[PDB]
Amino acid sequence: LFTLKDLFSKLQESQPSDFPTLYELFIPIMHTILLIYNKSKTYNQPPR
Amino acid sequence: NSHYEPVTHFHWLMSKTGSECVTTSTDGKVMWWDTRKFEAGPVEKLNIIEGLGENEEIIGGTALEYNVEAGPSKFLIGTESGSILTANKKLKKPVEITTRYGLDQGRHLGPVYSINRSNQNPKYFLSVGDWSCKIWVEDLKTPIIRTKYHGSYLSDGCWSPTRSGAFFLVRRDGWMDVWDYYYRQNEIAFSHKVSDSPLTCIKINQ
Amino acid sequence: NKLEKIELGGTKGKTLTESIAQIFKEFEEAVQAFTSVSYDIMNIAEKKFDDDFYEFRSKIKELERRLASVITQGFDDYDTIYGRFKLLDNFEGLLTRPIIADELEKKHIVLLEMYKQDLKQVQSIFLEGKQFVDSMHENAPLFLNMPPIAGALTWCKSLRDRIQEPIEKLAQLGQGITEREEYKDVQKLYTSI
Amino acid sequence: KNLETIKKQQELAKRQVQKDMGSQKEKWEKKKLEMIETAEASFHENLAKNP
Repeated sequence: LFTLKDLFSKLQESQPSDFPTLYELFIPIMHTILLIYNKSKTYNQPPR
Repeated sequence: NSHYEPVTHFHWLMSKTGSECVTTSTDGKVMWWDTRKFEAGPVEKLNIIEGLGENEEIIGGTALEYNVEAGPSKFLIGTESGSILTANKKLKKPVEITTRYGLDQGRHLGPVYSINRSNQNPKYFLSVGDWSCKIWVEDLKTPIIRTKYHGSYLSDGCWSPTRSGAFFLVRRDGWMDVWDYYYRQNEIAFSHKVSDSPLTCIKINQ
Repeated sequence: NKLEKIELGGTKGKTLTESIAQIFKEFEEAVQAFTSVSYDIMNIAEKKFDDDFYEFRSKIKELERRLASVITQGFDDYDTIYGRFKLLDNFEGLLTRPIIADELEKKHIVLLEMYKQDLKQVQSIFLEGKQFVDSMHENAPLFLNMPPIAGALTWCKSLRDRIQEPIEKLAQLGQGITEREEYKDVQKLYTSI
Repeated sequence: KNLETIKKQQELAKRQVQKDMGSQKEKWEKKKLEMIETAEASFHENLAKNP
């Protein structure tokens, strides 16, 4: 669901601009995933 | 009423019922005179200010170029500094310095001595200044072609009336070299030593 | 595209331009092959485009090789530091990276050698001229008629202006031509004069 | 004539670098990125809270 929100911030894109803003937006999106592994802890297939 | 210092150039304007003479000399002034009526000094007096704007410096003109193809409207003048200024006579206003030649990249190391234009093509005129004479087009501030460098200085260079391609320059080393662009642009067609004494000027018959 | 616009008009003319025109056309012909782009469209999955690129890579090298030859011929033809420098300015944005760049290094040493002759010629002319100016002898270096003491300063300025015109252009050259020992030796000669 | 146009481009080239590139340009971008990261961190905590 968290990844789905991230996907919406990408799926919504009309293929106009985005990269000049998405590149800046990529670092925070990557950071949320880092946080996600720690919160779950017992998450199965983490490497997968 | 005569302009101060020695006369630099004296030419006859052919576009008149009565012959008229235009004189450019070392006081930084340029005057047009009437042979029939000398009267009280020259009819037109112009000072060769350089750079316009608010900075005005008077520089003596060492060369005056006038041609029938160019006509009475355009007069070619070469200053002591090395820049070339064109003055256009107007009925409405007494004198206008319409074009400044080589103000930035065409400035000669030494004062321009001879300014001439090929009889075959009026648009192309070559000015002989210091070590190497240069050729400039009518609407370009910079010189179209710069030819080599020469021993001592070139006192005078004149285009051949019969052939546009070859122009002759006489050096101050007593050596006269003919430049022909029809065959080789890179080197002098031939070099001849007229005399040990320096050659002050060269004139070609028409 | 920039190469087609270039109009050097130096030394030999038209034949050099015709060769340059053919090279520009050659590039257009390559674009027509690549320009048609049947299928392709930069597909990551399709490797057909990569094969076309290699064929296109050879065509650019052929275009660059011809440019190096024409550029080298033009530099020799001008025979003057000012004339050769003007050609470099026209092709300043036309250098094809490493292909053309290797030719440029050879051109830079030759240009430096030419300035050595001008510096020596000015110096030799200066020494002969200097003795006449001091004694105010006839057929002196000062142009036409001018104050003799005032004229010497003006004459010095004309010689000085000729010597320093190349230095501003020389500082323009990239790739550390300054590091070259030959370039440094010429600079020492210029400072002494 | 072509050389003058090429000369004009060089003058423009100095202006493009002076205008487009400024001192500590990256630092200003980094500060904006840090603000976005802090906002994202707050949103992620809220997302974690709903389940």
